[PDB]
Amino acid sequence: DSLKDYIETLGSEYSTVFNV
Amino acid sequence: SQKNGIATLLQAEKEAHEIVSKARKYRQDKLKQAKTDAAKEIDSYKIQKDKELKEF
Amino acid sequence: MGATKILMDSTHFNEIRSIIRSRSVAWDALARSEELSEIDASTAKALESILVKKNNGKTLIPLIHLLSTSDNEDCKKSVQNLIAELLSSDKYGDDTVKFFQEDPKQLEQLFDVSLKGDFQTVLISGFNVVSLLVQNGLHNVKLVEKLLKNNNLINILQNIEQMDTCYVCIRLLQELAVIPEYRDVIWLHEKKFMPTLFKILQRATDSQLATRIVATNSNHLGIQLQYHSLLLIWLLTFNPVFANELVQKYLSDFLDLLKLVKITIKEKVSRLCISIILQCCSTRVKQHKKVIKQLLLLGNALPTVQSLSERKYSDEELRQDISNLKEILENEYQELTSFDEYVAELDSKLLCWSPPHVDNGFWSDNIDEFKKDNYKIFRQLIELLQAKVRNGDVNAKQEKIIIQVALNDITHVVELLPESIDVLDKTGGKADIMELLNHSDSRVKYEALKATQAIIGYTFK
Amino acid sequence: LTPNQVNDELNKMQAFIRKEAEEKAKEIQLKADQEYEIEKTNIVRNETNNID
Amino acid sequence: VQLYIPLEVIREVTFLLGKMLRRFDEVERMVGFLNEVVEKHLSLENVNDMVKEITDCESRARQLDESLDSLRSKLNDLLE
Repeated sequence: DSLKDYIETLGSEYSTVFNV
Repeated sequence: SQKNGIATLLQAEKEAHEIVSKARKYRQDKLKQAKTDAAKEIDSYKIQKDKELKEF
Repeated sequence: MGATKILMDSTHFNEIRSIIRSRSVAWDALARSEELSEIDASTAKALESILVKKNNGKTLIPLIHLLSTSDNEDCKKSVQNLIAELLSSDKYGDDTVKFFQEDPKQLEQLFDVSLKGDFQTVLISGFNVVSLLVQNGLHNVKLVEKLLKNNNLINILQNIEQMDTCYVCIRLLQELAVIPEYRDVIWLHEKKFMPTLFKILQRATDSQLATRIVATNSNHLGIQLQYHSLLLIWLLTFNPVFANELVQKYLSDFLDLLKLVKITIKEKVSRLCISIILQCCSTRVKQHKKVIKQLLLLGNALPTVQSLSERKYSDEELRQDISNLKEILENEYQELTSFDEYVAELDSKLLCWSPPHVDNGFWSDNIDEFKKDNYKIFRQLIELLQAKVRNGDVNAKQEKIIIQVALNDITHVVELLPESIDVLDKTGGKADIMELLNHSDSRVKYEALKATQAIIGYTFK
Repeated sequence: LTPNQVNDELNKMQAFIRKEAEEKAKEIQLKADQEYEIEKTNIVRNETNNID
Repeated sequence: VQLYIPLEVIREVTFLLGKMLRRFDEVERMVGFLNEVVEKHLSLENVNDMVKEITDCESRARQLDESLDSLRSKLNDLLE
């Protein structure tokens, strides 16, 4: 919930991938 | 839309590069155009010189 | 065709469309009481119906008719907007665009309707004229020159405290600048728009990015405003003469570009700042040696560039500009003869630190050369340091610059050769240095302490 | 958070990434107008000196 | 877990995870020298312009300390 909100609020449309 | 959108943002990064690369290759074409239309301006300037030589 | 694709999806332009569309002006009534004829009103109505749905440029001529004949700003803005909407869309109004373009007459007629009433009016019209000029099937310099000379379009452009006005205006100018021929006429009217373009850029530097304002920050609206201004600039500067002329007039404002690069992360703002400098530093440009000195010295260009080289930006092109600019500034100063530079500064009496003027090597080579009457040139320098302090006082801007430089030069020479010690004593410079410790400003007492320590070391070990 | 909030964040982002590339693309071919005159002008001049 | 951080958002994600190199070894040594002289008597640009005022002040402090102890030695060479 913190990594998802932070990469979207700054623009820069290349999302991260968080696997387990 | 979380797991659809990430795939969409992934696609935009490849398309982003591609727009830039297509403009970087357009540029390269412009350079050849400069050498082509200049090659033509010299032999049209030759006959310009041959025109005022056959007049003299 | 769909003419120009800019100013259709643009946000400031959309804000202006809301005001026009909000309002509903009935043609039918105006036409009936007379201000226009039934045929012009029938066409205008039918025109709305084409745009919203389905399948003319045949419709073009009565709208041109209406615009001219009426004086009423509200109907004319609604007619002009509808014409703009079609012109840009390739889903609605491909045929429209062709109709201007074939016959130059309806463009000159469209130019007529420019410079009329409200500020919104002048934008819309200006947008349509500019769309046909940049299509390569027609061009006229006179339109662009003429539109530039006027009061109303430049007044709208001058204001920057309404985002909408500036945004459109800088874009109209700049779009036209892409085509090589306009660059020459646009430059004639420069002195009017150009300080304002600089004001937006400066304004961005002062307001912190750590916040968000909605006027110009790190958000999309601001990013475009900066970009547009820099792009308009870059375009004129491509011509070799213009670029030399830009540096000499706009010098203060020009130096500010370095600053933009630093505060932004935006690869749009930064690439262009560095690039515009690179063009002016070029070999092609007349008097490039002068501009390079001015930039490096005053604007701190060399130190700023060197720092940049470590912290490069993702895009390659940005990197290329940082590297190429870095090389010219540095190369240029060192590659001039050491003896030349030293003699040139001392004689004219104007002294400033420079890349090879502070190097240990510069002095090492030049010591021997000085000798002509027991190091006559060095002696003249000590004489200059002595002169400045006594005459005209000290802590006056000019005289203070020279002292720090004169004192840097004398330390290196003295530390190098032990015979210099006699020269300080004979001339009487040795005493002058003791006073300089006492004379105000940190750089002055700093330089005096270094000047003293070099002398002491040879007298008493 | 919610599917609406991420969607909004999505339209703004792919817009910035894409717009920025298109604006950079313009800058590359703005520079190509400068190099077209410059090489063409050099190349022509060198030969026209020899032609004269 | 396994993350995948792109190069566009890399410093921001790393500084986020922090709240949830020979260069800065050298600058650590210079800050240590500034800490010894007193005892003896963020974005990438915002770090890049403050490392400049670390270096530009370390240089003048080192040369002014080395022009002070070597002058104290010359003072004691005359007092002896």
